[PDB]
Amino acid sequence: EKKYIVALDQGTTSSRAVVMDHDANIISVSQREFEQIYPKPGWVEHDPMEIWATQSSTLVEVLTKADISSDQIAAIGITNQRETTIVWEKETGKPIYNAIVWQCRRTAEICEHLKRDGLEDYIRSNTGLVIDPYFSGTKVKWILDHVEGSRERARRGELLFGTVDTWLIWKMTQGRVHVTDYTNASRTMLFNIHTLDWDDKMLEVLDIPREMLPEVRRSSEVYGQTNIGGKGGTRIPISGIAGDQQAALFGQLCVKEGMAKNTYGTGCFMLMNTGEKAVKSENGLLTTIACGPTGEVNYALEGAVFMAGASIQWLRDEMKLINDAYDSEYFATKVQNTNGVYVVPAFTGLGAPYWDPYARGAIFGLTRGVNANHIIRATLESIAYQTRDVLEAMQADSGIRLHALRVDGGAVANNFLMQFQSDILGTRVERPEVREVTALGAAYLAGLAVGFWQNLDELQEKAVIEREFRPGIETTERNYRYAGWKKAVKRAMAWEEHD
Amino acid sequence: KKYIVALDQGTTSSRAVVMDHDANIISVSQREFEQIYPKPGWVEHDPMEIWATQSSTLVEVLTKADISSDQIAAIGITNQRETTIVWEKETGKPIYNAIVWQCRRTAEICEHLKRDGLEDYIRSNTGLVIDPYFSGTKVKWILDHVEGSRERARRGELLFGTVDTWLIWKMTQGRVHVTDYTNASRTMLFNIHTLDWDDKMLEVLDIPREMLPEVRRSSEVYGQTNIGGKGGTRIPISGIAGDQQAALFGQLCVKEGMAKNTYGTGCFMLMNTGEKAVKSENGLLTTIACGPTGEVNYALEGAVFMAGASIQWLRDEMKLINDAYDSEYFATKVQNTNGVYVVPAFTGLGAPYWDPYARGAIFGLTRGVNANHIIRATLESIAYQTRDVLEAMQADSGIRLHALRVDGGAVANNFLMQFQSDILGTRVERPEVREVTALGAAYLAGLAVGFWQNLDELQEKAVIEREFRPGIETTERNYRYAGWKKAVKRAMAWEEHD
Amino acid sequence: KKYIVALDQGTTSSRAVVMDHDANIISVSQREFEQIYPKPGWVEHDPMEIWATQSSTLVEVLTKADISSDQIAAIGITNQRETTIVWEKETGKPIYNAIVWQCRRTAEICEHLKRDGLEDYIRSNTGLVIDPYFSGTKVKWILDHVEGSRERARRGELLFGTVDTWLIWKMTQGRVHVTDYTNASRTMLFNIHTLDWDDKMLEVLDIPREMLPEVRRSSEVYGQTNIGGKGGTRIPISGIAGDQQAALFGQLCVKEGMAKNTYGTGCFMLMNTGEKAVKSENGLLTTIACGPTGEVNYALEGAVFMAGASIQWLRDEMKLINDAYDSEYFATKVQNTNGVYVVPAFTGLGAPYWDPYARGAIFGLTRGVNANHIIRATLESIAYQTRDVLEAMQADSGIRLHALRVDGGAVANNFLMQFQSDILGTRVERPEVREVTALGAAYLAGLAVGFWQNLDELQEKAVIEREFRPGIETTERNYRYAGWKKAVKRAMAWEEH
Amino acid sequence: KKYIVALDQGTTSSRAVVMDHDANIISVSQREFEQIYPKPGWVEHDPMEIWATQSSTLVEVLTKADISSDQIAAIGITNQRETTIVWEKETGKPIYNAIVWQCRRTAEICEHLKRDGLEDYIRSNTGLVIDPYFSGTKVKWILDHVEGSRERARRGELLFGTVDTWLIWKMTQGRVHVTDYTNASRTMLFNIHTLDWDDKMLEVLDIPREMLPEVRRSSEVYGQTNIGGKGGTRIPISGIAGDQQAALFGQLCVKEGMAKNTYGTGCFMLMNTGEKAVKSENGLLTTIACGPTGEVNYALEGAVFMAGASIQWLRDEMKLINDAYDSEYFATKVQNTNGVYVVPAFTGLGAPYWDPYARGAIFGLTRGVNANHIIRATLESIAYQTRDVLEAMQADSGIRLHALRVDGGAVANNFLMQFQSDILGTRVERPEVREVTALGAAYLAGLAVGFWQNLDELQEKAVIEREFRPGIETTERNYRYAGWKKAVKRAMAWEEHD
Repeated sequence: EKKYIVALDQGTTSSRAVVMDHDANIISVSQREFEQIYPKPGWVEHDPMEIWATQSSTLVEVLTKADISSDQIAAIGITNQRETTIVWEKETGKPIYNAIVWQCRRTAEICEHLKRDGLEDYIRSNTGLVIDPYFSGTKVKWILDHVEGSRERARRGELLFGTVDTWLIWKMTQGRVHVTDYTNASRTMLFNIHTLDWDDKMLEVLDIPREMLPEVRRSSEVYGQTNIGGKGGTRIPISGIAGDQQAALFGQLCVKEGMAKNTYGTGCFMLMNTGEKAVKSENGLLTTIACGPTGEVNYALEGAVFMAGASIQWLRDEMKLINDAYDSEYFATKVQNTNGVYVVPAFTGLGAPYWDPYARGAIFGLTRGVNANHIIRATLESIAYQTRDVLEAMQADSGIRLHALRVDGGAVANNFLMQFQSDILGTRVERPEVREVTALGAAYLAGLAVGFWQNLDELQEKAVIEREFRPGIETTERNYRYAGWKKAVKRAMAWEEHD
Repeated sequence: KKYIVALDQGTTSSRAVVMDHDANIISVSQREFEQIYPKPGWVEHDPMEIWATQSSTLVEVLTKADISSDQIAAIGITNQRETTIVWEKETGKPIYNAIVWQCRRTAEICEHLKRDGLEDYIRSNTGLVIDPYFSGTKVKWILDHVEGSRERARRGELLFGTVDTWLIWKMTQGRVHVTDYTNASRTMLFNIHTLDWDDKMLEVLDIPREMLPEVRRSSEVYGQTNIGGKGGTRIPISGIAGDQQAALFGQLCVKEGMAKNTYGTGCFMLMNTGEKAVKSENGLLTTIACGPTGEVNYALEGAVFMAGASIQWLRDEMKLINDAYDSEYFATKVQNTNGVYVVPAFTGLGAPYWDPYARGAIFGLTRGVNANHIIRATLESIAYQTRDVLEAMQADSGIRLHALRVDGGAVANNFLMQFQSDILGTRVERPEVREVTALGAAYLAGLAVGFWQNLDELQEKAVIEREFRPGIETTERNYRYAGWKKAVKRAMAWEEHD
Repeated sequence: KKYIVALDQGTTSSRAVVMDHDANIISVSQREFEQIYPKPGWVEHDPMEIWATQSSTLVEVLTKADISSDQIAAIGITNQRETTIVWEKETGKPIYNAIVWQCRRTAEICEHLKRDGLEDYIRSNTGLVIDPYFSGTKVKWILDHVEGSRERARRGELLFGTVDTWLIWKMTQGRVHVTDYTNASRTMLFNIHTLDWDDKMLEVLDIPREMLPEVRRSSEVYGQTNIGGKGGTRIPISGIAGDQQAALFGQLCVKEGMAKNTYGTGCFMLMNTGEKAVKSENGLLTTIACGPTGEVNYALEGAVFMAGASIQWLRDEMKLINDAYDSEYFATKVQNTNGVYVVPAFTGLGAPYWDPYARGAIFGLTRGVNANHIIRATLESIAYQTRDVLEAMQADSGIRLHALRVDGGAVANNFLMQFQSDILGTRVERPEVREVTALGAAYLAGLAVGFWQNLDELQEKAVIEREFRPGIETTERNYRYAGWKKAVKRAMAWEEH
Repeated sequence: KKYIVALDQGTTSSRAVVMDHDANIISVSQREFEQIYPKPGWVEHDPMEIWATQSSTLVEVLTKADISSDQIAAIGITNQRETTIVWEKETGKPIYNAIVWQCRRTAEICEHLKRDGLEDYIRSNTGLVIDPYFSGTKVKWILDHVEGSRERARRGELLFGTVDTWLIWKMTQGRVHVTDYTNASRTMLFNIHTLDWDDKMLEVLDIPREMLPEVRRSSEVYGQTNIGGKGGTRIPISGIAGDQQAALFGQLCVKEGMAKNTYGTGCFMLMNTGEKAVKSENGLLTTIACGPTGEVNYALEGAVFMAGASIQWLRDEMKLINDAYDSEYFATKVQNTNGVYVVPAFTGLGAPYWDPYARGAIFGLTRGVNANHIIRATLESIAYQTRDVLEAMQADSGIRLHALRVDGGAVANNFLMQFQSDILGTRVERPEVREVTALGAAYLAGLAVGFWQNLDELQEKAVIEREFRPGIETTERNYRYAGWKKAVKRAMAWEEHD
């Protein structure tokens, strides 16, 4: 029959495809890296086309390599990099511009007019968001103010707007379906999370043809089908969608209130489930939409960090300093400290809870006797520091201090990081065996919508902490070590020039 | 309806190209698969990874260019020539991994045949030679190695197959089990004359005919694939050729006496000998090629096990380079090799030596010999080897090239190229498009279905990018050549069997 | 006796040159030695190492050119300006490593000196300024550091020295215990007017004057060494000077209004004021230089801590270069820095900032920033700093430089070389020999023993290999520098006092 | 006077060592000098750089340890063995570079000798083999190689000297033109029974007797030196041994049957034949050693041209290793060489082959062979190589060695050591101070001046910092050795005799 479920994981640097069974086991994984584009220092674009091709070709790769047929597939699950924005010709199916990645700082000016006009409170109250270039909203308008006759064609409904989810599905369903999810929508900055519907002022204000928005839907649900050839008569129902950090909250089973995870991908993402109730932050955090225990709408507090595993990949690729992302640890463990150095990975602004799109990355505390290692290690340490940073925003908004931090992601593998991570917070860190929880979540979500599993409790014992790390460092020390960060942090601030 | 796709299963990677009616390369994807070396002298590949990579590629090149399944007239297939796969018909799983054309394991087996005087027959009927390179020994070997296989094989539960064969099967979801003359004539299980399986041979090696695929023309609609898309959207597989043979065809070397040289993982020189199967006294092979129609033709062939693969050895194993075109970079940092010689016999010798017992060697090292000399020499083995066979080639053939037309990946190295000429004393023409191997498979597949009416349609298509002319006097060339022979002798018969 | 030998004791290595009467280099030796960073922001060397290196290079230049001890008319001497040694005259064993001029350890001391109101004196009696750059504190530091030191100090059991001193002492086996002016000018313990140690200062720092050597003139037979060879065989030491001052001299920037920049371990722009001891307004120093005969003169100095060492750091420490010539290679792989700024305050600031709490920093990183961008930014940091001093220079100097005399290893960098022109919006003159810091000392030694008659002979050697000229727009220039200034401000006072 | 200084002029660096009454090392200097290879097979050095570096080191190690001339009881000297220098007596300027012992360049000259029935005579009187290794051929070479040398040399004009000779004479300004037994021995220009220059040889090689220095005893005050310092301070030079014999002696291998192996640029195995000279019917060198008092003694020698030099090659030329000690690291990542063998005949053969025409080579290359297998194979040769001499030696000696007392810097490599053990199926004895060469030269000099009165004094000096026991089956041990032998044989006679 249909014994398998597939999760497409559209990430910021690579596209992935995973394959599970009823037991919730990965049978297969494929992954293809795509290119980053920086046409101006501060900007990041992606080829929607390249987003497509990779995802597709990976989908195939996982099956084909497994000797798995279109028919054994119960359903498709879709997770994606949260905020990147594409817009294309409804006819051609052709994008009228590159995708603008969630990290681009190009709409800073625009954010500025928002600011000026006094939309902060509304936006904050209505969206859970903050005005930063981080969001879809500003980006849309841009491509719009950029492409010559675009607004017209847009109203005339000739142009389409989409998040990565929306783009994958549509290409997937030949153009048939044009939908999006709750989790996704909530990041667009054009969507009212109370109303649960678009937001007129917001559209208004941004000036964006309503004609172009997809349609929000539940996270767990059937939206279409796909024909990926095979035998004929076979169609695969696509029935699960979630902005990736949320999928990862779900995949961790943080379905109840006060439940939180840390995710270490390109960036770092921490989120707490705030239940049926939506908390407003005072600590530089974002209110957003997560998944109830049934795919139903829940609310979350979330703290976003622009640079986590990307920093490492900068060291490898750009800096050519490690010649294996795990070399990182190798190098970093070759020193007992950083010799006073600090790295500030504000490559794409600050973001949280600082929210400083003018901040650029930086190195501090340089002395003649500082070596690469010290730099590598500092770079690692920077991840941890950022975490503590949000982790604190949290307790402050919530009044709870985690007992242990549950994490996940690719970098979690780095035991140096994990340990350090523990040392700095003064908390226990628990590492599972499966750190691809994001794709689990999408699987999970999609499976539900079609029988696959019938309830969360099915999955309740699948997830297991492969490892728990505990702090082996002095408060005093921890504190101290945190003190310089903060100081470095501020110095990173406002580098960039806003006229 | 607007494009044509070629599938190109390389020893090292699976690639897929998109071409239009005017023969343009619209798009390309390339995907790498692991080489497994169970034991030194052995080479395996995984059939599955092969399937995966190749599948993933096809999808990617289309998805990439925003091409719909529905806009593809046909799909052509070219593949690495000798690699053998044996899987269960029933469940579509391999009983063992693909044993590569390079694998030297069947050496013992070859010994037997020799003794049994099989040599004449083999040579005479298959045009081959008794070498571990051909698929024949490989099947048996797997058979011998697989317990109670023969049986099921006999009672037909297992299929035998070369790449094409495995590809197409996977793509017709088991519907068609085919092969073509080019490939068929590489297994050592087929009569190049009687155009069909040789019984003596089938007997001799003991292989149940039950497992052999159907042999067909290289240009003909053999079936359809369903890659998804608009529904009732199905694509015809109408072209099939062994890479070298495809390469040969994509160069429009469809007339008697026309030859090419391909620089790939190894090097394969081929000459079209028209309607006549010319027998090689000189160490070369007689084989099945394509006539201007996809009709059977014969060819003289020189096979050279290592070429560009040496370069990747340096890069990945030896770690000596930062890239393979970085090769030209270091090689030109030096003017000679300081006496150094490289005998890239990582997998036996090959034409015209045929010594599966030869192994890689470097000679004439002195205290001041550095890497560049070493890199430069790797390049030269490439040029040396070619001359060898070429020599064999004019003898046998009777022809005397006024130039050697080339292609393959390595052709971009101008160092290699320039050196090639000089060592040969012949001009060398390097075409604009070095990928003539997918083109051939395209042109085959396309002829099949009315994409192009004829070969003459793609002739004004060819375009020489560069002609390299020799910059040396015989004295040099022979000397350098001299040194070359000496080495060779030194590299043969390293491994033991006794 | 046909050759002259210059001893060159740098912050990184010890060198040794041989010059014929023609003022041609015949040969040279080098020997690197270890930098010790006992602690971030601390820098030290081993007095023996300096010694050792300096010896064997000396034996090697000779030996390798088949030149005999008896052909050598004199020994010139130059050295790294402020590093401090104090040993036991008894045994000749140092009581503590050398405290390198770069070292920041005596920032506390400098602080109380500021508290206690001494700025105005120092700046006035030394023309120095209050930084750990100078010996004064280093001395004090050690004294206070080492147990009953001040005793013996006063007993006459311990000796103090600057490198030239340490050298000359070892060479004469303890017989001579001298130093020149230029060097003395840097201790912050010596009155650039009264031309002699300053009691005030001695007193202010607690330094027995009985550990101090004799201040002498730059060109002057101070003594002789014995290096073996044809018995009775003896060599006179007749030249002494701070590298910088030595460079300045070797460059024949002898008349007032003369300035060169040198590019080594750090950067040092010096302008000859002649007998006029001008007082700095702009953050520069006022020291003692030499006129045409070794006689005293004054100078304005722009002193930059990091320059070639920055590049070294990339090679050896960051391992971003395989060869410090590759430096250009990389830098030129790009067209600009991609918005990056590097601030080489590895060992504090320097002129004209004077910030011992500043620490190296890098700014404006974006994902598309790579190593080349950075290597290039290191180099640019060098060209920047300099405009800074230049600026202050013309400030305090009142004169506007039309061209810049340049020298030292780092100048072989055409890139660096060209960037700098551009950025200054000034021409740049680059000589045929950048070993001018060794020329300098030879010269001085040579004059002393009459190897050479007058400068005028020298002159015709000064040949300009090349000259650069500003490629960028008067605007770019201001826009790049601008970036520079801000980065700077962010590096200041990173260190917690 | 509390110290002694050994000068150790090696093939690739020049060191200088300070020791006391307890013979404790107290300080060290080391300065590398350039290798020069005008042409593949040739090695020259620059008398000047060697001088230049040897001085500096000597001075560097004293100035640094704060030691003045006045504390130096004496100076010993050890040196690279056969490298020849010829220079104008007048000027002290050489008429050519030093021809290193590894240089092959007189190959032909050797050819004539052989062709003239000289083998026996030479072996019989010199204890040597006709090979380009020795001084003899190198002088004529120089002599013929320069227009009017012969003459002047006769007319007084020119001096000839090896490395010991050439240092003392610069160190003494022209005063002493001395050499030692050990040194003389290897010129193949000196009679080992007769203890003097061999008249015929000179005749033969046509060398004016006027250019030779005086032979002296290994431990004896040849003279004095002025390194400056505090007035009327001369230091005495009372010891000279070739590094090998200096290691032998330094080893305390004072009695017959006592042997050691040194691992440095080359590898030298030496057995003390006591007072008598054993003749080699097995390819070893019969040579002059030192008795417990620095007197004439005889020895057997196994000379291996490349060993540690091999590693320098990998590091600076091949580039492959980060620090010459990275070898072990790398070598220990593979548990074997995948069938590879390195035959380090960079400068020809050497005992027990004496193949000047051989060059280095790599056998058994397979696709999956990486740098590591090559690096480890590079080490194993070292070991193989010892086994080669080791056995000759037992055959020649009539002695089955029980343990192998080694020394040299490479001895620092555990791998090498266990390995060595394994393939020997012998226990290896690793000392605690690896500077034995310098110790040997110190003792000699210190003996000569009563710094010590005898060896006994130091019998309890020298320690076994470690013992290595084999851990490998005959079979396989025999097995790998076997691979080695084929490899060797395949390297032989690579180069061509004109």
